Amino acid sequence: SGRLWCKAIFAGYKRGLRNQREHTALLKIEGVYARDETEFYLGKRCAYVYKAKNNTVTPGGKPNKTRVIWGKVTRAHGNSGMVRAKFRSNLPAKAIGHRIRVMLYPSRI
Amino acid sequence: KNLRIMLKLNPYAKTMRRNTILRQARNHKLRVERAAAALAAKSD
Amino acid sequence: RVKENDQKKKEAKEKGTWVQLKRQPAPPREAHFVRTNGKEPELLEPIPYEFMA
Amino acid sequence: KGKPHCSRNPVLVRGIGRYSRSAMYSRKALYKRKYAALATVTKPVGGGTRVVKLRKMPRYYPTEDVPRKLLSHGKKPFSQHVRKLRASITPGTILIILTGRHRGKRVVFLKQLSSGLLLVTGPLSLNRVPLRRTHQKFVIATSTKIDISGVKIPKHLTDAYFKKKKLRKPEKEKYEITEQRKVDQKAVDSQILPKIKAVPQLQGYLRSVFALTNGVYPHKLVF
Amino acid sequence: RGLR
Amino acid sequence: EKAKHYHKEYRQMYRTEIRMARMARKAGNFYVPAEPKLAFVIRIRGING
Amino acid sequence: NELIYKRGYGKINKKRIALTDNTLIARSLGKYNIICMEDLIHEIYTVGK
Amino acid sequence: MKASGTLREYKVVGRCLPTPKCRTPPLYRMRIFAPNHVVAKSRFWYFVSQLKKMKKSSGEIVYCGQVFEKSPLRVKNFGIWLRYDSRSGTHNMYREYRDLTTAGAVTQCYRDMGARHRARAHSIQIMKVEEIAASKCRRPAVKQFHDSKIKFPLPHRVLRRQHKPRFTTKRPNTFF
RNA sequence: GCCGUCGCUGGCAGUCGGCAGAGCGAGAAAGAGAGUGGCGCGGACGCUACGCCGCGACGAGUAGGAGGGCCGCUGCGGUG
RNA sequence: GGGCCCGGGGGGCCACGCGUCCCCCGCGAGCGCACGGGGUCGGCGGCGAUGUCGGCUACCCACCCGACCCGUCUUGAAAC
RNA sequence: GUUACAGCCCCGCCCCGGCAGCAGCAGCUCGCCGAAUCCCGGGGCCGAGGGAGCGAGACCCGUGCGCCGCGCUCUCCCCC
Ligand SMILES: [Mg+2]
Ligand SMILES: [Mg+2]
Ligand SMILES: [Mg+2]
Ligand SMILES: [Mg+2]
Ligand SMILES: [Mg+2]
Ligand SMILES: [Mg+2]
Ligand SMILES: [Mg+2]
Ligand SMILES: [Mg+2]
Repeated sequence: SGRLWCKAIFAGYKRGLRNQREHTALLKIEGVYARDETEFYLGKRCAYVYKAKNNTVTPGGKPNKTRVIWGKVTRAHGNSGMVRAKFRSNLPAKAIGHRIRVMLYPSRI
Repeated sequence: KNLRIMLKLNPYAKTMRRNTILRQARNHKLRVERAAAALAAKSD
Repeated sequence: RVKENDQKKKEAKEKGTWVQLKRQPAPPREAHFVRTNGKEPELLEPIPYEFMA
Repeated sequence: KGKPHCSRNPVLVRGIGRYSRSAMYSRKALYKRKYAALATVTKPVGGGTRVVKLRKMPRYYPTEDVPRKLLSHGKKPFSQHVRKLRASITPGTILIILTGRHRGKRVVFLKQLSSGLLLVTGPLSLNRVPLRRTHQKFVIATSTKIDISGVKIPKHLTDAYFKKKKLRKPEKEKYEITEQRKVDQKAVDSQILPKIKAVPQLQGYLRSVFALTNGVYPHKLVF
Repeated sequence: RGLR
Repeated sequence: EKAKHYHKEYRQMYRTEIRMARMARKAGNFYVPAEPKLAFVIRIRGING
Repeated sequence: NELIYKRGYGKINKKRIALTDNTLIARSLGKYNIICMEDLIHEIYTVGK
Repeated sequence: MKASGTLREYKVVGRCLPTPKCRTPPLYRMRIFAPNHVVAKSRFWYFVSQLKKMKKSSGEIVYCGQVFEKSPLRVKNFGIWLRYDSRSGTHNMYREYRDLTTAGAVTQCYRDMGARHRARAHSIQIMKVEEIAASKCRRPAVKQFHDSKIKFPLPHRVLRRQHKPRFTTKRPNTFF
């Protein structure tokens, strides 16, 4: 067993300077620091994974405190490897600067 | 972007495209044939 | 123009031809050839500044 | 009635034939191929007979009904969709599974089933993955291949063979490995396994598990 | 007519 | 058939201008093509002020 | 070509109608012998009568 | 004119429109360094207007075409005669450049005239461009490359890949 | 995509059914004309016409004007 | 180059009945696939009775971005 | 000082001296294009509408893949 996802940081939301578009998240991925290295990740699944107080069901498992908001990478962002991600619900602002998981599927290689 | 939509408007588009596909494939073959002849000539 | 129009309208009618009657704005000039007559075009250059004060 | 003949217009591209109308007309010889202009069942009864109505009118009508749909085209059922496959996934290719309990295990691709799902084997003796179906979008195809060109896979290994059989609970109900499945596992494994052992260290590779580690980034490394 |  | 004819017409117009210029150059002269008859205009400014 | 094909809308009965059928052109401009997209492209491109 | 990108040399031929008085007006030519041809024709009408009683309305462009460099693979010294307006006058200058294409030397001129004199390209009128032999050059910066046995190192080679890696264990080396 | 407004002073009385026969969107006026001589008993919804349906464009607003409120309050005649 | 790319002596054609006079020299049948008048599957998986599933808005709390107190006179009000 | 033990530039004749190649997979030495332009692939968002009829017909009461556009096959016979 071992890790099967790439380490990403929830950098912030899509924004100008004084307007915030919370439906899109800007993700920084480890080792991706050019716009041309982001092509592998486009369309990949993203998962903000966290813990809460009340137990919740787990697919293929028994209830625990883990929770996840799913999303996927939609496009690159800027010249330095950032990608825009969209989630089934807008990410909470408390998650900025914290881990976002980037999966290896849907695989295109 | 939609072939059958273009033909409902301009039926002659189908002839034009078929000729292009055939002409371009024919032209590609010659460039390959002309290349092989020169390469073999260089080998000589 | 009315008198000229009517005559052309009348005269052309008996000769079975269609002539233009309506004026038109000046069209873009049509393609043509410029003969050089074996003379190279004169080269022009900007002149130096001079304080002719 | 004549026998069907293969289309005389070879496909140049999708929707365009190789030959024009007049070219096809000559090819089909259309110059000489010219042409010119129950509901009731009667039965006996012990009246003598009755005219029986095959289908009877409804005995109940809902207060409201929905209208019909407008007709569309190109919306085929799943069974009629065309199946695609990545050029990198060729039979004998080693795939890394990304999901399920077997995630991270390197398996051997055998063939694509009629539903587009992939057939893979562990083989069971190397990583404990049996003859199993998997989805191509959820695997990573490596560049490591073995030649299973001479392997005969049973023809009864179809989508219907691998489809889950529903289990009813009123406590639980446990899946049981059928004896046919075990026999099939040895039939396929007994051929693929020797081919695995020809490649040095390959068997150890199939026992190991894939994982991402410090400084290893998927976009950088060849599989 | 000719077509027929 | 109208499209088939316009295709030939467009080709003749395109080839004709090239042929005209080639013969002017051959003779050492200049072929000045016809001033364009058609323009496509695009509005690039808003409606304020 | 690309302008009239991708973004060609007729002004028919003072409405904006996508030119998805040749009949749309023929009914309105047929009296001038413009009856298909190619005739419409030819009239515009060559600045016909 | 905006000296956008590398300029090109254009050969522009124009004349007065023929009239009953002069059925064949004389032809004039100009060397125009511009970004594209649409700009090239515009600047032609600006120069001939300054020299002749002519302008776009009462004249036509007989020929506009790009003049290609004749020896793009050979090093040359260029002399450029130009006049420009400063904040407080007009001046004539002679400058020299070393390049492979005459249009490259002119592009160097605009970037250089902007750098050393804050001269925007709308104030610069390039009068003349000539290829000059090494013996006839005047500028010491150009003459020092006229040395058959020229040699020199590359001291203190600055690190240009300063964010790959952004954080590193070893300090860079500037000596090579 | 959805809401409303404006426009087409747009379409629908044709639900013309076994006293039946299913159309009137179509580039280019005017008739799915009339005649005189040479087995089963069946066939959705609709239409408060102040109703229902379609298509296209559009939508800032103080002072001010107008419309619509199956918005709200109290009492009277009818009605439930 | 243009003349349905004039006339004479390997490759594509939205050529393909014929009686004729002669410039010139009004209905065939079927069947099938679809880049064809706006999406469907005639495709699947997991979990579920005492701790779990769904509940926009609403109650409390947190975070990110935004955010000056209304009415009024006024050219101008968050106005000291 | 003038090709020598390296080379550079210009001019005449050598078919513009001859050969590749040709806005070059020497994947960057310099352009503008596509009736002189086609093929394929990847990611993202979305699915509004809901009776379009077809053919048999007054010797028929069926069937809901129906318009327009583009194809295929059969009503001929051979060969691989
Ligand atoms: Mg402004
Ligand atoms: Mg308003
Ligand atoms: Mg703030
Ligand atoms: Mg504040
Ligand atoms: Mg006040
Ligand atoms: Mg005051
Ligand atoms: Mg106030
Ligand atoms: Mg104050």
